[PDB]
Amino acid sequence: ASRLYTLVLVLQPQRVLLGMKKRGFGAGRWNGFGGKVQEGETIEDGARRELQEESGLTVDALHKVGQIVFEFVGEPELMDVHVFCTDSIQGTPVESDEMRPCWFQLDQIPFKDMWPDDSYWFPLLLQKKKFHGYFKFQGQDTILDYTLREVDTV
Ligand SMILES: Cc1cc(-c2ccco2)c2oc(N)nc2c1
Repeated sequence: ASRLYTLVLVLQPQRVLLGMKKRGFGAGRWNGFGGKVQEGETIEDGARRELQEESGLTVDALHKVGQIVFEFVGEPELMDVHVFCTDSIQGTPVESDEMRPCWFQLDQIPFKDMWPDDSYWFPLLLQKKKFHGYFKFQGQDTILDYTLREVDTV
């Protein structure tokens, strides 16, 4: 009962790019860039497309860094989120009516205004670790339970 999604973090040695979504799912939080994977598209090509569509950047190499399954209690469909990072981009982030991108220094990551799971796995991403996670939410603000482990391959 799972649907594929991508999430891409643009992570340079001293800063990370995040976007504030204006509407829809996740509005009002900072997050990486991503969305649903399409019919006939690989997960990685989906990740590249969503980065490009939502941020305006052009990405060359993407690196798999994690997989997180999200459950919302009562909702049948699980979100199977494939997480990628890149430090090899072209262009400048573009603010649109849907998305406002902003660079953050690594010691000023805005965890209080991000999805609450990010506090758990972002520190792993920043230390170049790979991970498998599962988070069970009740509504959008409450983590009921979770698992998170480091892995050598995603
Ligand atoms: C429930 C949930 C979903 C997503 C998501 C959907 C599509 C891409 O990511 C999240 O992203 C983060 N950082 N927490 C998240 C929680």
